[PDB]
Amino acid sequence: ASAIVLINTDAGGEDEVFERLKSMSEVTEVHVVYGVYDIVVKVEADSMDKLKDFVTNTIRKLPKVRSTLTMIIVEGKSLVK
Amino acid sequence: ASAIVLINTDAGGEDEVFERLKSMSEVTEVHVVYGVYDIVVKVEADSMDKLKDFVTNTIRKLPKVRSTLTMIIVEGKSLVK
Amino acid sequence: ASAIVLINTDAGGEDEVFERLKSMSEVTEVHVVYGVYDIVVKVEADSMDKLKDFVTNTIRKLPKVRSTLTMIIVEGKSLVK
Amino acid sequence: ASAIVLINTDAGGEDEVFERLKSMSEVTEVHVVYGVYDIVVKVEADSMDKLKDFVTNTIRKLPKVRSTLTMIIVEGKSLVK
Amino acid sequence: ASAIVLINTDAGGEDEVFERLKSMSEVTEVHVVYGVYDIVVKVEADSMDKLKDFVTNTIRKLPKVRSTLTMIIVEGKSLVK
Amino acid sequence: ASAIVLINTDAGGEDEVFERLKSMSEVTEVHVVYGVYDIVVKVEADSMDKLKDFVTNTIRKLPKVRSTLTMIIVEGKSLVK
Amino acid sequence: ASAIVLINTDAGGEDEVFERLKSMSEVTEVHVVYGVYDIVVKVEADSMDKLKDFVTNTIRKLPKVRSTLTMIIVEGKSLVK
Amino acid sequence: ASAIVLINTDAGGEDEVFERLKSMSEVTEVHVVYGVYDIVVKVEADSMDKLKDFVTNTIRKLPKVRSTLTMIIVEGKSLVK
Ligand SMILES: CC[C@H](C)[C@H](N)C(=O)O
Ligand SMILES: CC[C@H](C)[C@H](N)C(=O)O
Ligand SMILES: CC[C@H](C)[C@H](N)C(=O)O
Ligand SMILES: CC[C@H](C)[C@H](N)C(=O)O
Ligand SMILES: CC[C@H](C)[C@H](N)C(=O)O
Ligand SMILES: CC[C@H](C)[C@H](N)C(=O)O
Ligand SMILES: CC[C@H](C)[C@H](N)C(=O)O
Ligand SMILES: CC[C@H](C)[C@H](N)C(=O)O
Repeated sequence: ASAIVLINTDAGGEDEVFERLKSMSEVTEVHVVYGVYDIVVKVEADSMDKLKDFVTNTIRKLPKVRSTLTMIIVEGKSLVK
Repeated sequence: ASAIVLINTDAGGEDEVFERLKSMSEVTEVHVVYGVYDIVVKVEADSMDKLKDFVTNTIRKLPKVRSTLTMIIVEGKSLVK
Repeated sequence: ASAIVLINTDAGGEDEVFERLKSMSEVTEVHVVYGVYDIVVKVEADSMDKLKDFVTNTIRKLPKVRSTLTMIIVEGKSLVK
Repeated sequence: ASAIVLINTDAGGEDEVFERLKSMSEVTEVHVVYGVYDIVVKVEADSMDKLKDFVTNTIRKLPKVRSTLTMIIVEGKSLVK
Repeated sequence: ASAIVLINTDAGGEDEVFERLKSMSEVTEVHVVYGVYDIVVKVEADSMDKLKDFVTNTIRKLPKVRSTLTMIIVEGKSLVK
Repeated sequence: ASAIVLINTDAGGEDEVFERLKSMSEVTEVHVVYGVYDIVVKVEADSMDKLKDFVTNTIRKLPKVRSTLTMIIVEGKSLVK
Repeated sequence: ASAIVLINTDAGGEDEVFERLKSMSEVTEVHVVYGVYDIVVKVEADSMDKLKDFVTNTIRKLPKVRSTLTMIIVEGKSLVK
Repeated sequence: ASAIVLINTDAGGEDEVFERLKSMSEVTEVHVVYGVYDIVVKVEADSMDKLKDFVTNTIRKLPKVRSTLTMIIVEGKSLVK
């Protein structure tokens, strides 16, 4: 299961969150960004349940995460060169 | 220069736009997604001027692209495993 | 009176809120969802006043409810097969 | 495969879109609504590919459909009474 | 039945739409405004069905209306001094 | 000086905020509403400074007021019947 | 009268719009930008009527302007070093 | 490096935040505004790294700053008369 998750942090907590994210195997990329969202992660998990558990029970429970917006990727419309 | 671009298309045009983007050398990854955005692209250009020229004169002049939201990725806070 | 309520939760609270909602008689359906909203609920109440009281005094007083967006359904433009 | 799709129509086209939506078998419920969205549909498709195809090539190609926001429902966190 | 409708217009059409709205009996007040919305209107109709018909068939069929967001007012939580 | 202010409260505090708002002389009308906003107020102040001060130091300091969106009404494009 | 106006253009029309904006005396600054808006202008006009006329009758009528969001600046809370 | 930052504060904190920002040498202009954002700041830093460090460790660690939206200004599409 694949998704891109847009994260907003508490004001000023973006670097600390990025640091946490780096260590997790399900996070295949992570970037802090300018604009309306603060961090963009690509998440690859073994199943849709494991994606859900990861989003709800890890990412959304990390210190200083405020909100997440998970964009489920369409199977067959996804390319990483 | 690196950025993630959140694209909205005209309703129904997402597959057409996807296929256009995939063949562009500045586009390193592209995904159709469920939610408030339709396509997520990661763009890598040689310079910020070349990123601007790519976003404005290629991506945003594609048929059926309605809007774009470019998130400039912060140098030194960007990991692809 | 009937409505669909889009709920946002505090980060990580969406399963808990989902569980509280599921057991309430006015809730005819409830779903955790990916994207900009966390929980969608269909509410059926005997009147508009009881809809009001349910939204404000039950839904919006649940722990870890951050926001709600109640969409009143139009009488005569509503089908459940 | 199940989703709740939030639709905006071109101004004034909501009743016509509603009537088109109601006769589709993948649409198990459809409601015109007050607020920032115009119609709410629950879609039940046999698979995630059939969901994508119904969203992109049916819903998003209907006349007067301006935008959609598909919310993928979380398996195991979904109840219709 | 009563509501406040937030209207967005096509760029440059807000004075024209304002003028069409002003003369209609269901409109009890109307204002062009700065910000994310263009026009605020208070609507008072004899019933919820007539509210519906007014929003969809008058407001949303006005030339240069792009979008509307109708906020139904809660009975018993409404004061005009 | 006239404005329409859209208020969001902390979840569940809308009735308490409404009662506080209704006794203020600068508030000429106040309504709790369904949708993305929770309360709508029209504010009439003697001047733009008095508007600012009432928005910042009264409304935005009320307990359970989370955010406001003040829409400055355009002089000459405003009618209350 | 002072304001900052956030402009969204038709996809790809941002440079052409920026070029138009440069020539107008009421526009004291203009910038194209990455993210959810496309151009940021500072507008200084002689009065609130002249601000309104400029926004509605010039900026919002320019080719390829799609939307504008005008943020009225608070007198006494405005500094340009 | 140049950017315009759209700031939201805790309700009522806008004047406090304004006064904090005004004295910072990276802040070249600052305005409190009516609407969906509360403060607009223009930031000029010597480098993109210094912009990031300024946004994350100064602006977004100010008391009562709730969120920020940094719009990176496009080099060569930026005029201050
Ligand atoms: C460093 C950027 C931060 C996190 C935020 N997204 C902003 O645009 O202000
Ligand atoms: C499980 C998904 C959570 C609730 C949130 N809606 C997201 O998209 O990240
Ligand atoms: C009938 C309601 C329409 C479709 C729209 N959602 C509004 O709130 O104005
Ligand atoms: C196939 C998904 C489409 C593109 C849209 N983003 C939606 O959620 O409805
Ligand atoms: C006159 C204002 C126009 C209508 C728009 N609401 C803006 O803020 O730019
Ligand atoms: C009673 C309605 C509340 C305040 C909120 N606006 C909602 O739509 O859920
Ligand atoms: C004084 C204005 C405040 C900061 C807010 N932006 C509002 O519009 O309500
Ligand atoms: C050049 C940037 C354009 C205009 C747009 N704001 C974007 O972020 O895609």
